Amino acid sequence: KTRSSRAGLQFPVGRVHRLLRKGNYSERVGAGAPVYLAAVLEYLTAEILELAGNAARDNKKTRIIPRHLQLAIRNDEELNKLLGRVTIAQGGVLPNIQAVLLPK
Amino acid sequence: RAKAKTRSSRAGLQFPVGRVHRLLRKGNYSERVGAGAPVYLAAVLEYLTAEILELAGNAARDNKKTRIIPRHLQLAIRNDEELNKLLGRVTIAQGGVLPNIQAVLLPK
Amino acid sequence: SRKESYSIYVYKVLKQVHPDTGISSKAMGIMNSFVNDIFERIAGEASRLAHYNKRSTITSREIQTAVRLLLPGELAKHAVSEGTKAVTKYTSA
Amino acid sequence: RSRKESYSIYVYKVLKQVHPDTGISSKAMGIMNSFVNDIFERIAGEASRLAHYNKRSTITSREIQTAVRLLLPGELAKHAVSEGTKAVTKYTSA
Amino acid sequence: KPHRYRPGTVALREIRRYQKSTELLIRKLPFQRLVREIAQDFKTDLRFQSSAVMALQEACEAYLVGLFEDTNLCAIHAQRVTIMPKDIQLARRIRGERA
Amino acid sequence: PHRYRPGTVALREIRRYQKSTELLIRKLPFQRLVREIAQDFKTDLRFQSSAVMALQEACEAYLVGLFEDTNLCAIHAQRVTIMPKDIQLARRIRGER
Amino acid sequence: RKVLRDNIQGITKPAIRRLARRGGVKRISGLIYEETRGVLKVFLENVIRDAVTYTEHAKRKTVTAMDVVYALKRQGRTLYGFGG
Amino acid sequence: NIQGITKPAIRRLARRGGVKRISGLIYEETRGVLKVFLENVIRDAVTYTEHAKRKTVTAMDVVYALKRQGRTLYGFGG
DNA sequence: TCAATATCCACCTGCAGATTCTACCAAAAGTGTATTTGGAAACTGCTCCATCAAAAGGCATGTTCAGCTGAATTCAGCTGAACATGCCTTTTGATGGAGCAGTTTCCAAATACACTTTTGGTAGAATCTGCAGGTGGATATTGAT
DNA sequence: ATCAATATCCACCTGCAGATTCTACCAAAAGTGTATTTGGAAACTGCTCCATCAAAAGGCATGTTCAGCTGAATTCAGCTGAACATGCCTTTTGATGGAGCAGTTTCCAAATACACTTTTGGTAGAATCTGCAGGTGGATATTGA
Ligand SMILES: [Cl-]
Ligand SMILES: [Cl-]
Ligand SMILES: [Cl-]
Ligand SMILES: [Cl-]
Ligand SMILES: [Mn+2]
Ligand SMILES: [Mn+2]
Ligand SMILES: [Mn+2]
Ligand SMILES: [Mn+2]
Ligand SMILES: [Mn+2]
Ligand SMILES: [Mn+2]
Ligand SMILES: [Mn+2]
Ligand SMILES: [Mn+2]
Ligand SMILES: [Mn+2]
Repeated sequence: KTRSSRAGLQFPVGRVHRLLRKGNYSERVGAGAPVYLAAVLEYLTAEILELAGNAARDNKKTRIIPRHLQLAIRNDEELNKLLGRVTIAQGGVLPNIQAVLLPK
Repeated sequence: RAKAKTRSSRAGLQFPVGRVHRLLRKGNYSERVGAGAPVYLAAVLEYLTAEILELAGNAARDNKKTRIIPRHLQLAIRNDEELNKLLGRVTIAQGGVLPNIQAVLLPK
Repeated sequence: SRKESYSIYVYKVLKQVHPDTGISSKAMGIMNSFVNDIFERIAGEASRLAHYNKRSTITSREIQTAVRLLLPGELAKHAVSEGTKAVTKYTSA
Repeated sequence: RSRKESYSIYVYKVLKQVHPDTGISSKAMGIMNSFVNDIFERIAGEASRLAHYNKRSTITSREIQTAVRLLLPGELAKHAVSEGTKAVTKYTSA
Repeated sequence: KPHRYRPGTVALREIRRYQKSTELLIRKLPFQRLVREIAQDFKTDLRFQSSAVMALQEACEAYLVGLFEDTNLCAIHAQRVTIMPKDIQLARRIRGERA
Repeated sequence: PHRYRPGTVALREIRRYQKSTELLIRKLPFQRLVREIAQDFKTDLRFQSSAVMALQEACEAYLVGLFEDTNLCAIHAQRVTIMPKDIQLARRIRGER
Repeated sequence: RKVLRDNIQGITKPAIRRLARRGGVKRISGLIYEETRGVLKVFLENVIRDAVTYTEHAKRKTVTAMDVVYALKRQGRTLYGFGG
Repeated sequence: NIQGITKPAIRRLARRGGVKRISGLIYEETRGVLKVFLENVIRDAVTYTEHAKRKTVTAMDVVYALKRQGRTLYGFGG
């Protein structure tokens, strides 16, 4: 009978609501706001896990580590833009060497 | 009943303590707002506008004008290291830029 | 005492997309940071939106406009659909 | 009738204090108003965060002070802190 | 004679002149049409307060001027005095405006 | 009597380091620099070990990001060697200077 | 109402030279003018897009100067002088 | 102490940065930038420490510092 | 080309640091039951925002011409890269003790409410008045010679 | 080193757009009296942070070539600046109609405030595994000759 199952979500609508009310964002919080926000947070999370999972698989591993979250994000145009000013600790960088620097 | 004293005069300030207190309560910054908060914030704000008006008034003087205009505000902000940093990502409409020509571009 | 995080939820979502894939502790920390950051950005923008329009309450409408302003193109479209979908399914049964 | 506030009156009083002989164009006053509103927001915003990270529900002069040290560079901070402190100790002296 | 200033002399006089003033450098009506065109492609039937169009022009010009200063530093850095598209690109790249 | 040509090993290291994620600065020396700088702001401070690690992570990602922009600036000057003037230019355009 | 087309060409070679001058530029390559227009275009679309989004959210048909100011603030391009 | 940040370690950073050839002067220049970077972040962190009346710099203090310096870092509490 | 010196790339293997999977139990999250109050309709004053009309000259557009700047080419120092060689800080681990981030209750001091009463500020409405042009001779500045 | 062609530079005027005072009317600060709540003190408690060795073990600090990159020199072809002739189209003024922003006024959903009831996470252990870190062997990628 939780709000998440009602909205058909895995993310916690109840907590998102409580976090919104106690964060000093507005005097009042509509009932739909935490549902919407929760769904949005869940979707973005699935999107990243999906691509990081693939990055893991392609590395011949079944456990997602930071490197993979970095490879998934930097190799995706939109995720890269959204997290342009964020650093993933222990993520390292994408292999990339300027052409001019190659031998011959 | 009692002599009406503004919080500003009690604080020895030109800036509006009452107004600032209200703006704090109504901006959803926190559940509660202490009595000293609006006094301290009105003073900092007053100190900062005094500092830029001092420098802008002088830029006005140098250009032989008695009226401070936007350009005067720009010259004062950009010629002052700290204000320039504080407002480093701000743009002053009608302010233009500081005269500055890279040396290499001059006739040898 | 108690320190709450999104770990249990990120994990449940992990199983949906990759039933056989796991996740290290450090990577889980990254995901937690991510959820908190995006949560703050959306909430922060929704907060301004309502203030600009002199409204005291944040509704799904402010969350939707905030998502539109914060997420790049395709991500916004999908996010917006995922959200109105959850609100309708919640207002029904 | 529609009516809107601004810090114009106060900016003007302060202007007369530092430059008795100097006026200010309305366009310049507009910029001064954006400035005060902007700094008010940065300080309040940083004060809000500070209080939240410390599970405190009240913004006191102590939050405004730490916000000021975080936001303003060197000398400007020192002087602003001094002025704010002096206004508070005075204000509370009844 | 006829009199002719050497190339670069007038350019320098222009820099001193424009760095000395604050008026908008792009014609007003043309810029307003550009704003209306771009806007119309996002949402039809829009109107604009005149100050909204001016806020945009002030912002675009402060932005282009700031970008040319950086572009200029990229040209000088390549030991040139002439800015080229590749200097603008290098500056935008480092400014984080694009990959 | 075998020697690789200059640049060959340099390229090898780029490939190796762009492939890993371990911290490239020695830990103890770093912790020492951190505590020293911190002592000038407030005396007798303690540091959660994770506090020191976050600082090293942030600091090493920043320097790596900076070296990439520095590199683009050296290449722009048609060089292949980074110099102080390249770091200076990148910091100036970033608005850090 | 008449159709709006090619107005980006309203940003002329001379207007762009002037902007470069204020920016301290002495010599300009012939290809700078088309690059500049493209860059200005991208800058203007992004700001317009955000400004119009604030307009719609308020259910207005008129973009206000404040809509533009909030849009510029969002993009780390704070503008003083037009309210707010 | 800053001399403890060594030539070879700075080389490694440069390599991950995609740099092939390094000038002799880069080492001291790099230390100066690293010092300014550390000074700015630590100063901000300690200000959060002192505000919370603590004598221990926490990862959260560092995370909040980095966040306001526009260097958001993921994985240490935010 | 050849020959050989180090570099990578595999497939396989076994320990072990983490990652999982268990079993509770107090803080949320979900219900029910009354207020409370946004902030949507519903007009509807009355700002401005489109939209000409018309004239005028500031500027955009093209074109000619050739100064001098951006490439291209060509070296010659030397500065960095690649390499052993030698030793010394950094790393790895437990103690072991102690400074000190959390809770634990007090409650006095500071805040958040309700009117109830005063005014400091914000619209227009008159009163000023800096200068934005407009015109001239210094003063330079440039560029030819 | 001297002008001649032009481009500032600095004062001196003078009537307006555009500041600067003027008054009324509130919207909203200021009192007072109460009802709450916040968040400091004084007293512990485990946590987890420094010291302290205590050795090895890479990893760093040094000199020794010398490969090949950067910086310094020319040398043009032709791009891009300066100057001009033309006449287009942005600017500057002035209404005018009417789209559409803001006001006031109601007035239900929809949200907040309050006890209760029930359920879900977070936490301190107990039970396994995904690969890290080696191995040995087999082509690679580099280079010298
Ligand atoms: Cl809602
Ligand atoms: Cl206070
Ligand atoms: Cl180019
Ligand atoms: Cl250099
Ligand atoms: Mn169109
Ligand atoms: Mn109401
Ligand atoms: Mn023509
Ligand atoms: Mn020629
Ligand atoms: Mn040249
Ligand atoms: Mn004049
Ligand atoms: Mn109508
Ligand atoms: Mn459970
Ligand atoms: Mn392996």
